[PDB]
Amino acid sequence: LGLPTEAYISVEEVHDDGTPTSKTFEHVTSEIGAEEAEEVGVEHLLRDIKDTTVGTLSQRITNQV
Amino acid sequence: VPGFLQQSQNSGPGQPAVWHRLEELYTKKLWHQLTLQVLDFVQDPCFAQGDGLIKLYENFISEFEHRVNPLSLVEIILHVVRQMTDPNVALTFLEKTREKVKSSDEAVILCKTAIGALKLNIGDLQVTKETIEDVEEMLNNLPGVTSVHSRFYDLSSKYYQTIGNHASYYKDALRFLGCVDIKDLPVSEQQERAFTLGLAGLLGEGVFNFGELLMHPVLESLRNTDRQWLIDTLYAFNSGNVERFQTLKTAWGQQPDLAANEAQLLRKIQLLCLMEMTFTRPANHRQLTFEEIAKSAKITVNEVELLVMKALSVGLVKGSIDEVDKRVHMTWVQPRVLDLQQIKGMKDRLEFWCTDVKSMEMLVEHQAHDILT
Amino acid sequence: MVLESTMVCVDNSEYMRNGDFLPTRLQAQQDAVNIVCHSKTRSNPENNVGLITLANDCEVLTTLTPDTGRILSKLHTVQPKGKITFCTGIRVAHLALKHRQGKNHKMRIIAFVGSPVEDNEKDLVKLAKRLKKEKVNVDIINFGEEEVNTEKLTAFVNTLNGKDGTGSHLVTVPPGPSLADALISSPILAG
Repeated sequence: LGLPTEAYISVEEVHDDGTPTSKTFEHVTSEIGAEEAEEVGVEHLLRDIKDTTVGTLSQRITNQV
Repeated sequence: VPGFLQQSQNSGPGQPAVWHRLEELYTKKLWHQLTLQVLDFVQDPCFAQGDGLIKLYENFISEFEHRVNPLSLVEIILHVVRQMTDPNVALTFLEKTREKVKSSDEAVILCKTAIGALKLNIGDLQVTKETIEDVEEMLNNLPGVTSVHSRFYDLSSKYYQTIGNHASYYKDALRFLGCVDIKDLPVSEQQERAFTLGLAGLLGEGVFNFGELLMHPVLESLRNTDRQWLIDTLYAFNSGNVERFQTLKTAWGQQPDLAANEAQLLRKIQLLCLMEMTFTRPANHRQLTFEEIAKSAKITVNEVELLVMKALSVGLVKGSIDEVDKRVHMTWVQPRVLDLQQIKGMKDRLEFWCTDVKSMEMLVEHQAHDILT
Repeated sequence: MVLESTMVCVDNSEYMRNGDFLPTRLQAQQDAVNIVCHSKTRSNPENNVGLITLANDCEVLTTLTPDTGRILSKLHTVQPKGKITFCTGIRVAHLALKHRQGKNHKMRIIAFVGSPVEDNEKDLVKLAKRLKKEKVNVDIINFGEEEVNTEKLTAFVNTLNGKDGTGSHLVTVPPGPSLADALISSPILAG
């Protein structure tokens, strides 16, 4: 159900708890974008299902549930 | 070349045998296989008084060496300076070595640390502060080498105890533990360095987190029954027990450096009492009355006001004060450590919460079947 | 010739910088490669060379490349510092062969062993074991004056060539300042 794109960036800080060499990734929010040319193909490629009449029906399902 | 060993060969049992092996390594022209044994040559002398004369042999090789590893070289030079003990020219010697070592992996860091040691028992205002801050080359640390990390932090470990600020000592002395130290040091030292670090804990201005030091895997384990007052007091602060602190003063070991700050210490535990008192109360009530706070910290009612502000000023608890019904609201007590049982209880609060969110999911999904897909 | 691809395994250990041969074992190494890479080429006008460091961990400088000058220039700035991890060293060269150019090139890697070697046998046999499974022959060249005859690789090389498996051979050099020169002739000659 979740988004299949996790984007991490390298951040450095050394401490006495984990290990003498400390360097860990920090997460950055990632979302799927869209360009004018790509969107034309992407929506054509689907032609499968769309939340038509995007009103109270999509919100009750696209964000609430 | 060989002449020197002739006069230096009569120095102990088996000494001439070692040199004969050493000479052959020189003949082959390699140095490293001749470089590792020298470290064995520093601990050899019981008095280590004549080992400082090897400089004439190193002088020719060391002057234009640029072939021996500087990290070993700084180790080798620093060992000779031990018995030399005429600092005036050692600095020139130590400065001499520094100018000749600028390898990619900075060995000057060890050389700079040696500078402060030469300035050990002299100067406290700006004698070393200039060096130590400059010594902070650790940008481009590439951590893992850590050979100089132990030395640097040890040197810094002595500055802040000679300036009297028992806060930076905790901040840095902790860094030493966890470095290449890998513990397993002299047991006497191990207990020696736990006492000094622990006392620094309950003497600072911002050191309020007595949950990691108390459970520190290194220090507070070489003190089980030799002097337990320090460990008992640490448990006293972590529990915010003023009563358990006023009845242990009679068992205060090493009273100097801890007895002088009789009000600073009491203001530290006193602050924690209001802390590990909001934690105990469930989030629902959290209505600490003025009297209920003074009794638990041994203050009069007409003074608790300055205590709550002090806690809020540092940023350690959050809330508001209502001096009409004599109440103090608390909304956020700084998180602390929970060993293994309050964490099990934390699991319960997630089970009682995941199941509640689960129910509210199917409720919408069932009563909104038409509006879906 | 025979469409061969060699993946050089350079050494940069800290004890490798002592000049017991002539210009320290850094130029001695650089001259050594020059007399092999060019020798490695000039037979089939489609060959391939890659230099890999045996430093503390995975340190690879140049990948599979027909060019000749890149390796030589890339050899510089290779000042030795640290220990050598042989067991995990060949495998890194091993993968380079797997992800090669047109696979019609015969695969081999020449080793450039040196400053005191570290191994526990047994595992080395497994190290040689796998490589001998997959159409791979390695060429460890004894160098840097390791333990006399290096009787740890001795159990290694024989495994690859075992069962009459003629191929690359172990080559040693006198501890004295014997110039590298064309002394390396066992593999180049016929193996």
